[PDB]
Amino acid sequence: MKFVTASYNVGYPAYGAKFLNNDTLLVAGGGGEGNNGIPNKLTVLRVDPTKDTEKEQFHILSEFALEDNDDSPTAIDASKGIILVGCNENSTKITQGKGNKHLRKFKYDKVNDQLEFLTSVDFDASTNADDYTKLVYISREGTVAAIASSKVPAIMRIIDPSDLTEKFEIETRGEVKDLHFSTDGKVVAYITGSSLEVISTVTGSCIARKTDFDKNWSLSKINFIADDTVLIAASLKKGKGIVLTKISIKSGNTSVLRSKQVTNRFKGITSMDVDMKGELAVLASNDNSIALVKLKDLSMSKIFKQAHSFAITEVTISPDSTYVASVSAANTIHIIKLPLNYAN
Ligand SMILES: [K+]
Ligand SMILES: [K+]
Repeated sequence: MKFVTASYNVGYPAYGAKFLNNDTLLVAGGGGEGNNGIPNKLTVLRVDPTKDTEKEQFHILSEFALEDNDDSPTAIDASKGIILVGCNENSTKITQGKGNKHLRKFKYDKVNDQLEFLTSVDFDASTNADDYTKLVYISREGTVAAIASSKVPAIMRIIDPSDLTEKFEIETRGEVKDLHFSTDGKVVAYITGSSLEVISTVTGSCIARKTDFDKNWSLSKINFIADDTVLIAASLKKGKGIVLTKISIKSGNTSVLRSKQVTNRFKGITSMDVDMKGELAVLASNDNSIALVKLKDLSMSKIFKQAHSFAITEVTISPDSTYVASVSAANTIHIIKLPLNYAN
């Protein structure tokens, strides 16, 4: 079975990507703070991998130049017009205590193809330039968001993405590997390497947790796939493989619905996304593959080998499930076009 694919070098190491609509892709990344002449940017592209030339396949609509001597962005998300970007200021500034407005709010003006900076905030008050914003997610309705820094033990901050105010701070036990919101925004679930923690975004209260996973599993990624159901991807510590598990969440309780080792071909994964329909998952592996997983069967149906040269940093599915995009620190964007209703 053949898939239409296309690739493009965006000109800088890419660390984040998100579809803004069915064919418009936001990419973020950069050369970092050094005097290397490699910019730090947000780029909005219209994608159509069926066109004849790379410039037609990847049509640049807008670019926003971040500071040349800013760090490169590390994480982004977008919902309901709000774009949130995690990006450190210059390291000297951070270390001196001048402030680090590391969570930034942008919008993209569709009518005009213009990106605009709106506001930014220093949430962490960090003076350690080695710490960065590892996770940024916004809920589907766009009224709550969560961020988490790279520092361990991690703090997860639940925030209002309209004005960048903090709702509350969650002091977690150790490293936060990933997090995701329920579609109604009322619940946030996060994972450490060995546990699932489920928290109310309304009260900050604990809803449920699970710590009794197989001792050979290192939890890696989490996404909601139905109202009260999460998909967790884990890697094997000893041996090689990826396990996917579906877990329902109740007040005070969780239940494992279904679990399957979907492959022994990958040691780890760098990124995962699930489509709006909850039918398709996409994985990026440590060895630079993109994999398609049909969730109804938990079956890995296709692997694209060497989709990027190294360091796939994010994979994202368009809202209509037509396109899978991935980006990498090797400066490339890879697009796969999927058949209608593929995940069935
Ligand atoms: K630079
Ligand atoms: K996630």
